[PDB]
Amino acid sequence: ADEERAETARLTSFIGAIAIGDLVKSTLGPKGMDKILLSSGRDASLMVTNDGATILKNIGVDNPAAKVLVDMSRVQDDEVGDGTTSVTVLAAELLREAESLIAKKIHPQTIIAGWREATKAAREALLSSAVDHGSDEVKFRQDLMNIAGTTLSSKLLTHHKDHFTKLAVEAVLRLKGSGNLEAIHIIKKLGGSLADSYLDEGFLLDKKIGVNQPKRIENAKILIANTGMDTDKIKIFGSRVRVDSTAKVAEIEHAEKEKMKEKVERILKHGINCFINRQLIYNYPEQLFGAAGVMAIEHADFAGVERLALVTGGEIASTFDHPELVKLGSCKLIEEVMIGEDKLIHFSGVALGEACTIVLRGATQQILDEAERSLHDALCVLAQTVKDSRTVYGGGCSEMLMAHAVTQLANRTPGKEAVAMESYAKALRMLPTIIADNAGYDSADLVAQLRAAHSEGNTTAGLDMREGTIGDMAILGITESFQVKRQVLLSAAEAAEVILRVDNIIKAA
Amino acid sequence: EHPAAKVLCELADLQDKEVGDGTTSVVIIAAELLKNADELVKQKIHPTSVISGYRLACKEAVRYINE
Amino acid sequence: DRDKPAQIRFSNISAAKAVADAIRTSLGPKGMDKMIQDGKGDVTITNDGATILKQMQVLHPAARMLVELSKAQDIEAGDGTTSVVIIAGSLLDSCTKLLQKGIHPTIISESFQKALEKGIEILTDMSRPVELSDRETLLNSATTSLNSKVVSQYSSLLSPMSVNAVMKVIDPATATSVDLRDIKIVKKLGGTIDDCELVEGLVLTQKVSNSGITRVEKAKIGLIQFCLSAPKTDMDNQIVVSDYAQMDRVLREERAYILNLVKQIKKTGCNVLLIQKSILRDALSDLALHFLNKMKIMVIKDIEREDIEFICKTIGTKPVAHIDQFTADMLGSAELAEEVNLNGSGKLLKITGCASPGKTVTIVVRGSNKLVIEEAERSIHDALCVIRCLVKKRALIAGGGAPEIELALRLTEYSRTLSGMESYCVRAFADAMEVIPSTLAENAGLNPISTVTELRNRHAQGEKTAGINVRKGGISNILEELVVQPLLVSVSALTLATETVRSILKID
Amino acid sequence: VEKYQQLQKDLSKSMSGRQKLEAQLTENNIVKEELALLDGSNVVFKLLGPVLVKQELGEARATVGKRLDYITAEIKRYESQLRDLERQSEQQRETLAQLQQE
Amino acid sequence: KSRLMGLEALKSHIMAAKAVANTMRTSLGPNGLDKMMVDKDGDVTVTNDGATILSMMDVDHQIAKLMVELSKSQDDEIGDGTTGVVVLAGALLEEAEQLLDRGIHPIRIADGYEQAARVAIEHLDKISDSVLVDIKDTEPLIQTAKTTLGSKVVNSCHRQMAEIAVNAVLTVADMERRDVDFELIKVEGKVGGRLEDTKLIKGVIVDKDFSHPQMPKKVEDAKIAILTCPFEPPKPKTKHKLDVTSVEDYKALQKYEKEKFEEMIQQIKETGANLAICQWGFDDEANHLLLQNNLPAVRWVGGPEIELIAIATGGRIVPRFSELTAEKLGFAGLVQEISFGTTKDKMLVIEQCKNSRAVTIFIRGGNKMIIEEAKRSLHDALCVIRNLIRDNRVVYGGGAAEISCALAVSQEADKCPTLEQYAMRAFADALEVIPMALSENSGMNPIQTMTEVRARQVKEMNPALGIDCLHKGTNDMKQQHVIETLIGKKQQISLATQMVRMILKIDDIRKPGESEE
Repeated sequence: ADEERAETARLTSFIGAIAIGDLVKSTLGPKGMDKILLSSGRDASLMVTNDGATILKNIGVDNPAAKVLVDMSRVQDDEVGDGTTSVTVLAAELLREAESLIAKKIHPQTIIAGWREATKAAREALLSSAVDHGSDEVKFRQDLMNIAGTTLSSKLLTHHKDHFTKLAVEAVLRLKGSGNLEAIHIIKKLGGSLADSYLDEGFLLDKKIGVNQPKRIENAKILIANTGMDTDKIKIFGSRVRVDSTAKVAEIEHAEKEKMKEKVERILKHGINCFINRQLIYNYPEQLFGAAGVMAIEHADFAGVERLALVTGGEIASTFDHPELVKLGSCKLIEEVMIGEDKLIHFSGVALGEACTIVLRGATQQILDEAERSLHDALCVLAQTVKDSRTVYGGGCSEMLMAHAVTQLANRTPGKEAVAMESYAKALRMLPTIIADNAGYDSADLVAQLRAAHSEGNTTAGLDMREGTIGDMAILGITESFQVKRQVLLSAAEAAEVILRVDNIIKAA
Repeated sequence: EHPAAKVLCELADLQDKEVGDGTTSVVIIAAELLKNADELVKQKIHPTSVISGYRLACKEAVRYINE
Repeated sequence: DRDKPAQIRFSNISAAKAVADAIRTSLGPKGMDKMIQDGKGDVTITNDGATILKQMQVLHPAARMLVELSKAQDIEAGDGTTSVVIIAGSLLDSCTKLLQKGIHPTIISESFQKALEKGIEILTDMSRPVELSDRETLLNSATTSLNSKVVSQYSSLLSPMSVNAVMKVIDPATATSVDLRDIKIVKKLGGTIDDCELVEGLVLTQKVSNSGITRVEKAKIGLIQFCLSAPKTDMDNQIVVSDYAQMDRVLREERAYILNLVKQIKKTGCNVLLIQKSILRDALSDLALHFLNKMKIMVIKDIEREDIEFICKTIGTKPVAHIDQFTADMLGSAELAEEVNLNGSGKLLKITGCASPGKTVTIVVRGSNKLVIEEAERSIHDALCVIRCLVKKRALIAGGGAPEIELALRLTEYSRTLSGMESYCVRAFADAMEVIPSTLAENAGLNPISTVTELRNRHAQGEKTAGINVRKGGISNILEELVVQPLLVSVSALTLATETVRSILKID
Repeated sequence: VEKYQQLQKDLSKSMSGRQKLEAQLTENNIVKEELALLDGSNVVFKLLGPVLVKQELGEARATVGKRLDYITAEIKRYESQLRDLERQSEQQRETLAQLQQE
Repeated sequence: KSRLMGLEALKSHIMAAKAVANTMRTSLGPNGLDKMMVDKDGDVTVTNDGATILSMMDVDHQIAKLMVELSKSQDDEIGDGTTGVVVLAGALLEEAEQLLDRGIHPIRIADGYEQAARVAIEHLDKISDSVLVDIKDTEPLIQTAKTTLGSKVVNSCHRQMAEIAVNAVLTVADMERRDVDFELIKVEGKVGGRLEDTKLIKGVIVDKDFSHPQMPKKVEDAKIAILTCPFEPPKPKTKHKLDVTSVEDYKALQKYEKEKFEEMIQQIKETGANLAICQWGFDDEANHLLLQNNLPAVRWVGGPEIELIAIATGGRIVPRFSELTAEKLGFAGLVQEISFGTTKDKMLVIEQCKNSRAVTIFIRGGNKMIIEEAKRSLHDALCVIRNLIRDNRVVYGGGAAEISCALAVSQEADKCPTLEQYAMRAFADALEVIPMALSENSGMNPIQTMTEVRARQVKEMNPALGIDCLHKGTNDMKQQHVIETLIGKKQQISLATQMVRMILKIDDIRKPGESEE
């Protein structure tokens, strides 16, 4: 094993995390300059990303922070939604500050308390920059629209996003103070067009039932049941495989046939015209379901059936142990409808009002696959922002601000603590550098201009890399949710000082 | 040793399939040709600009060999 | 720093740019073929950059993009794929300049598809629209484009066949994009190029029938996506392998099942049955098929499941894994189903009349030999492409690199009028135009720097009063010798390199 | 040891009657010739199992397309049982011999 | 055969004595920095003490090899001080180098180290308090139960484990006659709830086998019926074929289960509980059908666990179902199925007030990473009170005691002199390094820190003050609430002095050619 003290660890801790922190800020924001993804060991295969979560996987890394911060990268990604690459280099924004400090000989203990406590001067500035948006329906629509596109904007599909954006916020529009991702039904399906995507108000089983079993049920009674008709789930009345003699092939098959026809009558017993089966509906029962006008849906949407049951107001039959007791899903109309290239059975008027079903229509799966992953992050931040209806002033507006307040705190405390809090606040002003650097404009001027803005303080304005020039944060549209920009601040603030925490590294490879 | 030498053997072999006469010549002629114009091609002259006045002279020479 | 990427970019720049020149040697037919050794260690002689891209290649990433540079233009217009490589290194030069000028590759990028939108207009300003609704206009024009190209002999014969097969896949007066999608190009080994023929229901590979009717009219076209073989419990057979006695009773089982499904086939019924390969199947029992054509169904066996997908869409015989999926429903109704063994060799089931989506157009390719077959294949495709060039992009423009000579000087001033730090960009942007006819002027032979200087004035004067004119290869009206191209081959070439550069500029 | 030829027997077993089928294969192609040239002149019974049954012509015909399923089925299945038994036979040879010798 | 010079070896000794001693010096305490372990698997791991990192670190030199050997004992008994001896080893040793580099025998001064040990040990024997008591120690427990749970997994100190861990000890402390073992108490890591979800159990908790909840979940009495054998028809936790002759015989099959439910229920109950751990796992059917019939049984159980519950009860397992006995069933003052985790089935809580030789703290965690780091955390405070219950004596140390014990020994050097004088001098400076070496790990000048209390030691000796291990503005021991069982530091005194002696062992520096080969 290789004992790696601070001397060895730091340099190694930097070289990956710093220079990989480069790669993530290398592709950062709209002007974020792509990296050719080096497919290593497999072909050359050239991939081009604005997303570092890609970079995490492609080339394997032994750099421990770069190894660890893959998780830091995805944590904000996985959870906070957008902010993947934001939290990544944020720690790289720090270690580089920590570079000259440990090069100043500074203790991590000396650094940690400073940056760690300076976090709250950034927090409470952020917490002050927290500005409640969604408090008004127009604001809510605006805040929905402000946050939704911003999420997917630098997630490397903006193109027909504008169509999915509205439908997505149109869906989270109905969540109305309680974010529910099961209320909205997510249909991600290759077909239709770039935008053929439709938001069904209701639940949607994309199944094609044709006219063989009812495609149209008014007063729709959705029976949510797990019933197996061959696997024969419990409340199973048959008798299993046995041979006492040469004629025993007869007894066993007549055992399951009754039960199916009997279980059918149990499904006829509820009075439903819709039998939603998470499992198989065999020929005999599906004939007997079509005999009663019962819609027979076998192996329905597996995350959908409960989402169905939730939004359509039903309950599971619990492995079909209920001859009655199961509660029935009720939507206004069940109709099989063609959306895209498939016949999708749209349950409209489901018992839940926040409920929607979004369809995602790509031209190719390469168009389909990327957006929903990126779109998932918006609805998260939306659901996050549905819970705290907010933004904070981006493009450096809160950064330079939070930095200022910390630069203040770096000017207020300043023991060995704010010897660090200095370096802390500067990283807060470094991302505002990076974005103009992504664009290739003057970070020196604009930042120190936005510092000249935020020295006096400017809560209304930030540096627009789209424009190339300083710009409003009123929600000028570049103002981003308090949800992400607090948590992006969260995670990497940890990791840097935590990277400081291991001086001792013992590598047994 | 070359596709260049290759195709020329084929060219004489082409010529040979017509007649074994001129085979050694058309080769010997081709060397002469390439050595003629390559200089010009080396010099200021385009490989396209040259062979014009060659091929069209190949029209001319035959027009005498015709007359 | 992104310098290391810039270096990388510069290195990608370093790679890609010298590569574009190799095609600049092959730019135009006046441009010269390029001998290529391959893994065979043998010469390969083509004026075709697209293959020279593909055939022997370096997998360097910048080089990796440049095949799709043409390969898009390969699939975009089907044509002009040299030019799209010849447009590449022209900005790639200018882009490094800006990089050498220190211009930020975003700003470099940002300046371009911006200014590309400008150029195409002025480019389109040069252009002359023709009539896409008129078959003969295009039959005159794409022909003139074929006349502007090398392949004529069959293309002359095949221009009507192309343009008609096109005109048959031309519903619109716009003539839409004329997808080669709806077109099925079929070859038949016998016949001649005269025996290449446009067929309005799909010419199908072979035919397969045991007792099955040789030609069934009004053909209900079945498809088998289901296994005709009895289930495989041991090797292929419904038997299990132990003894002779127990298997023969379940040999009886393999019997009836394969027949019943087969019986079920004709019981929901079909006049013709599409059958993919039995490898495109798990297995298909022939004793079933022996009885299936014994049910007197016309059938084909062993067809591409991908051509099936063509067959499914064009003649409306939809994928069928089930007896139930046989009714008439997924069955295309083929007015005349017959295979033609005639005109020398080959046999191909020829649907004559059908119930078909769109206007289903397949063209037989027959030729004096395989090679004669092979030669007319581009002939149509060439025509078909310059068609799907011009029908897709309406305005026609002359070739010969003149519009580049025309567009540069203007975009240089437009750059200046645009001004801004990006002017230099759009200047250098504008400065990539003459390069194509420049090398092209050498490709015919000239001094472009002498010649292009003058057309540039000619193209300052009449905007085209002249142009590099392929036979002349020099100053004269290219509209006068009619060296012509749809804007598509031009326009489709623009976005690719720029974007791909716009890509590599942001690309680290 | 016992495990050697247990597998080679049923190997040799289904080997030969399979090859008997090869004679019958020609016959199963010839029975497609013989019955198809029988229009109902001579009474066609299937001989299929021990009951010899008054039969019809399609019953005669469809049967021999199904009788070829003998040569089809029995031949194929064994090429499994060939190596299915052969390998486990070959496997067990060196194992138990080296033991009893060692 | 390659024989080297002991000097040369003493180099390789001291060359090994550094990084390991160093490893702690910026890692000492929370003011110390984390210790990372990356594996032969390349697995990033943040580590602690010596023994965690020392065993993970692959030992190379004889010292490194001897380190883990010596190092285990301090965490065994005391739970803490493991990080110190390694610092302490080199510190004195690397001067003993310098002393031998003066041309000093290792022979002569090391006695003085063994001898200055005792006088520092005795100086230590002055320090702080000789006493803790059941209610008293709890706050010094709370002190360390702060810093132990105020260190690794959280710095929050949930008073949960803080006073849960001591109770298991306090429960088994008196049991052993003022002794305890950490089998005799146990940290039960199982997740399903966070760190804030924990437990103390007087016995085992196992997640109670249920093949269906509606088939009644029944726990009762106080008692478990411990069985290697069935409480419902057996099965060796593997596949079993269940066949019946006719259509009806499937019904008679359950009767056999149903009867041998009660047949075993009525058999195993009369001998105590109804609750019978059955090492045999069964198919879904009879399990829930017995859960149905009556009185759930636990199936699919670790052979250790049916053994664990038995030895926890101090009685046996019933090996054979034909057999049975009450001792071979459970001695448990409580058995209750209790909801286990937020994520999964009710655990069966066997808390034994009938007979329990083991009383086990249980811990949920939001991750394994944290529940293990807390599992990693606890044993320390668990072990310090193990010292306490035997000897309740603690010493304020970590900047009170080192420079304290060093000062007298510094003075003892001049009282004693010759070989012991530079022993006891150098013996002392090593101690004073640790508090110094904390300001090393901390943000403060290690010199002036040691200087600081050095002034304070001149002021007051064995102070309730000390350095700041928490890096508080106040430099205390009492109000740092930093302290160690005077067992531990002395025990910690022994080890490095032991080892810096063990490097001296006898003579032989020759090898066959193989010493580290």
